[PDB]
Amino acid sequence: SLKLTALHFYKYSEPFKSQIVTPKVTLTHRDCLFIELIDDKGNAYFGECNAFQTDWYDHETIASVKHVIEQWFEDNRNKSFETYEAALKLVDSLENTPAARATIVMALYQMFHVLPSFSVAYGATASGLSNKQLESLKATKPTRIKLKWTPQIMHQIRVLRELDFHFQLVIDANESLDRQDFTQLQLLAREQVLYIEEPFKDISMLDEVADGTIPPIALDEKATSLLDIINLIELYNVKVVVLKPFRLGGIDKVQTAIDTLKSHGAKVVIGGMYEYGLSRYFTAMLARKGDYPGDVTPAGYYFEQDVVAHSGILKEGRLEFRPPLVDITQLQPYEGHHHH
Repeated sequence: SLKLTALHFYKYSEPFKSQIVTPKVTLTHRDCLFIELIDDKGNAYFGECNAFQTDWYDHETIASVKHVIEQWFEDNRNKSFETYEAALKLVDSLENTPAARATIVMALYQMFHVLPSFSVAYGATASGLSNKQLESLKATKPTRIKLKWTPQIMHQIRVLRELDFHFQLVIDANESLDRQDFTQLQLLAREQVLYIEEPFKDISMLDEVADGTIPPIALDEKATSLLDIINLIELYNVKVVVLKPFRLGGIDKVQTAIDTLKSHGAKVVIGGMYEYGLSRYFTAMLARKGDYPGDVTPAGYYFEQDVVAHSGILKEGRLEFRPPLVDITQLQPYEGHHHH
């Protein structure tokens, strides 16, 4: 029954194997804040933060999170806390900063739990369709494949279905559709789509066609807390919820949300976002509790070198996880200037 005793901030940065284009920015490096908490018994526990260099995705940043954790440590260092529950009640006040909260929870979780070894069913996302891409998916043989929405989606579907194995088909629609698209969406109901993520930026568009007509809908970016989820599930015919730990504010909130929505009839999927192998482990850990394969991407898919080596190694259509051990040599500290 322990006190917290030291805090080191670290920073890490790696090339993406391919560049990522987002609306506001192109990504070449995954910049990432790591923390390390040390108890009075001499033990080191690491947390990985999902925040980015700049505020393009979210109001929280690597610099903003570092400040919030810094100040949480000062308010809470050399406090005795007995249980995991007691430890978590010290990050109640961080609820309005879920990325900072999740980073700490990742560390705190490890202080009170043994870390299983396990495998999860591989859910692939397809970036665009090409001939190297398809021969990759022949090799990997995933149980689910995810497609981005394009005007050319129907064609992309048929192109995909030419692989010789069965898989589940998900569409990510990225909040971009309109009464443009009703014809396309209703025709898609015949195409065995497991779910479509976030078709509309405005959720109320959903009762403008009488449900059963289009494929099952999923929440993703609108899954901002367990409240907002249950509200939307009741008000609209949504059957799938995508849960990300950085959005809800930690592992604990995700675990709560899994349990609640297991009874509540909605299917549940767990996901991450350009994670290193520490965060990936915890995400996957939660993902095996979901009804469908998670947005968890294999080791060596984004990054040649990781801070946790081969966290999520793909073998026979499944991703393999052992307890995450941080290569402290790969990390550099926060405050300095470093070659990598």
